[PDB]
Amino acid sequence: EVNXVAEXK
Amino acid sequence: GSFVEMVDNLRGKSGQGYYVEMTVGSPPQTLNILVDTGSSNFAVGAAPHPFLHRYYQRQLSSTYRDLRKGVYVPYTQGKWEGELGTDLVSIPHGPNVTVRANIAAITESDKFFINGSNWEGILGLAYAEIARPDDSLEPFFDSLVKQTHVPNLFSLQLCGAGFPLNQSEVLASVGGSMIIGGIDHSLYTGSLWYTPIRREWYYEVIIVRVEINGQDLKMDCKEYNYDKSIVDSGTTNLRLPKKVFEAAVKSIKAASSTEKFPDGFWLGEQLVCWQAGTTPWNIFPVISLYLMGEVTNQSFRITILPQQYLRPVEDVATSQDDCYKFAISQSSTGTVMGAVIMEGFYVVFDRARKRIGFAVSACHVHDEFRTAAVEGPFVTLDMEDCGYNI
Ligand SMILES: [Cl-]
Repeated sequence: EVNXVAEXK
Repeated sequence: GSFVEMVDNLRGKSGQGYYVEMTVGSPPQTLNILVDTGSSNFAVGAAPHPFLHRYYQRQLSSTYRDLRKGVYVPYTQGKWEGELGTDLVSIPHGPNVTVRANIAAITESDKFFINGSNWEGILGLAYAEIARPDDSLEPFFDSLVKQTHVPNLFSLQLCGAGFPLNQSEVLASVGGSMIIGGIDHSLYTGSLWYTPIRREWYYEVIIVRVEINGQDLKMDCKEYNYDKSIVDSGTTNLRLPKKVFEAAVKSIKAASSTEKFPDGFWLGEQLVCWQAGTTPWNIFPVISLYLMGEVTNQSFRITILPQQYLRPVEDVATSQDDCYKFAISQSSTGTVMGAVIMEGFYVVFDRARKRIGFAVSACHVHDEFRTAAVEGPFVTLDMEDCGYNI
C-alpha cells in the first residue's frame, strides 16, 4: 500500500 | 496530441506506486521517482538505506546548491526529513529540457521507502500551498513551467497488469505513461470530461453523487467530500470517509451476498482466492462517481469495475491461483481517488484552466461483458452545497 502528504502532523 | 517519446515512460504497480526516471546534478545521476499528485515536495534519498539500490550524492554535483534549511514531510503513512537545496533536473523520457529545481535530500526516513519498490525518490505534483516547509518553496512542476516552454498541464495513464507482478516483471513491464505539457490522443477512448479544481492545494474535486450498480447511496452529498476529495496517484486504494465507507461496503455485500466473506476481508486484512480463470466478476457491483462538471447544474460520471477495486496479489501458497485484496478503505480525512480508480482512466491535470479531465484508459483492465466509462452530461442541482467548509 502507498498513502502519500498529511495536513498538520 | 502526439508525444511519442513519453508514452510508456512509467513503471510500477498500484501497490507500490508508479515511477518515472529522472536525473539530477552535474554530471547527472539517474534516479527512479515516484509520481505523486498527493503532495508537492520533490525529494530523493541522499544517504544509504536497506531498500535503496542507489541515492543522490550532492558532493558530486558541481551545480548543486545547498539551501541550509531542514525540512520535514509527514505523509498519510510514512515520513521523512532532509536538507533543502537546488540542482539541475531532467527527464530522459520527457521533454528535452533542464531545469533548476528545489530538491530535498532525504537523510532519515520512516516507513517511507518500500522493499523492492524500485523507486528512490518522490515527485510531488500538487500545488505550493501544501509544500513543506511552506508555499514559497516552489514545487517541481511550477519550476518546470516557469523556466521552459512546457505548457502548464500534464496527464497520467496508470496501467494495471491485471495480475500480480514480481520485481523482475515490474522492471520489464510497461506501467503507464506520464505525458508532460500535453495530451496524447492514443491513450484514451471516448471523450474528456472535466471537473473544476475547487482550490489549488491538493488536486481537490467535488463529488456530487455516488452509485453502486445505479442505486444512489442517498446521502447528503456533503458527506462524500468530508472534508475534501482529492485525486492522488500515490495512494493505492480508493479511500472513503467513515460514514460513506460503511454505507458503501454494506451495499456491495448486498450486491454479491451470494457469498458472505471473512470480516477481515473488507477491512483489507485478508485475501480472497478463486481458481485460475474462475474469478466471478459479474457478481460484483460497479461503482459510479458523479463529479461536478464545468457548467452550472452540469455534472458527469465515471464508473469503475470490480477489476479496479479488487487488487491482484501473489499468493505465495498455491500460486497457481488468482488472489485479491480489497482495495477500498476507510478514511478520516476525506475521499481519496487513489490509483485503483485511476488505472481505469486517462487523467488530465489541466492546471492552466483549473480543471481535471477524465477519459477511458485505452489500457484499462476489463471483461468481455462490462467496461469502465466516463459518461455525461447529467443534471444535478446546488452542487456547490456538496462542498464542505472549514
Ligand atoms: Cl543555473
